[PDB]
Amino acid sequence: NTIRVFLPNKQRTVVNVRNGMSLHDCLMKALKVRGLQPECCAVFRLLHKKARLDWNTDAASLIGEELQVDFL
Amino acid sequence: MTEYKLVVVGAGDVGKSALTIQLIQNHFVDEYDPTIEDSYRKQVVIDGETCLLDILDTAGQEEYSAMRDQYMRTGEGFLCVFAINNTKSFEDIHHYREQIKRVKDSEDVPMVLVGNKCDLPSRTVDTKQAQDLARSYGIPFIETSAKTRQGVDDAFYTLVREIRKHK
Ligand SMILES: Nc1nc2c(ncn2[C@@H]2O[C@H](COP(=O)(O)OP(=O)(O)NP(=O)(O)O)[C@@H](O)[C@H]2O)c(=O)[nH]1
Ligand SMILES: [Mg+2]
Repeated sequence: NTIRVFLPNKQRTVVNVRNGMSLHDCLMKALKVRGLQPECCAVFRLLHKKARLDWNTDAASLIGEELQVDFL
Repeated sequence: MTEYKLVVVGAGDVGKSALTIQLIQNHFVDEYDPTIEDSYRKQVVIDGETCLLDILDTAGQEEYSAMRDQYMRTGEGFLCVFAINNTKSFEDIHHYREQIKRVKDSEDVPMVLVGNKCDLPSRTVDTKQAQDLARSYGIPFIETSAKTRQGVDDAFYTLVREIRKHK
C-alpha cells in the first residue's frame, strides 16, 4: 500500500500509507528530510490535466496512484 | 554546476537511507521504514568545489530490484553498504558489485565499501574482514555510523573524489 510521489528539485519518493493518515501526514517526513514543507507546495494526482488535491485528502484513498508535489 | 549521480546499494536494513538522511539533513532516523525508492539532491562543497549530489537511495528488499536496476544504470559512483552486525549483508557485497558491473556493462566503476552501525555492541564483521574485502576490489573501505554521524561525509565525499579521478 504505497504511493509514488514526484517531488520538487527533481526528487522522488515512494511512501507507505499507514491507516488513517492524511496526505500532509503521509508526506511530512519525505518533505522535512528534503527541506520542504507542505505549506508552500501544492500536490496533484496524475491521471491515466492532473487534479490538484487538498493536503487533507486521506492517503489511503490514493493507494496505487502517482502524485506530483510542486512549489506554489 | 557539476552534478554527481551517486547510488546507495546494499541489503535491506543496513542503513542506506539513514546514512543518506544524515548526509542530507544531519538528522538520525531511528525508525524502521523500508525504502521502495527515494532520490535526493543536495548542494555541497568538496575539495573547494560547489557541486550537486544526486543520490539514489535504493531498496535493499530485492523484490523491488526492478526499480533499482532501472535507475542504477545512470549512476556515476556507488556506495556499497553492509552492516557490521549482519554477515549476510557483508557476503552480499559481492552480489551488489557484480550487479553494478552488469548494469554498467563495465569493469571500471567508482565504488566505496561502507561498513555501517559501528556504534552497535557485539560487532560480528571484524575490521580486517572488511578491509580485506575492500582490498580485494581495490576500493576504499569506510566505517560509518549514521547514529553518531561518524564517517558519513567521508563515505560520500570519497565517492565523489573517486568519480572525479575516473573523469
Ligand atoms: N544503531 C544504529 N542503527 C542504525 C544505523 N543505521 C541505521 N540504523 C537503524 O537500522 C534500521 C535500518 O536502517 P535503514 O536506513 O532504514 O536501512 P536501509 O538499508 O535503508 N533499509 P532498506 O533497504 O529496506 O530501505 C533502522 O531502524 C535505522 O534507524 C546506525 O549507524 N546505527
Ligand atoms: Mg532505506
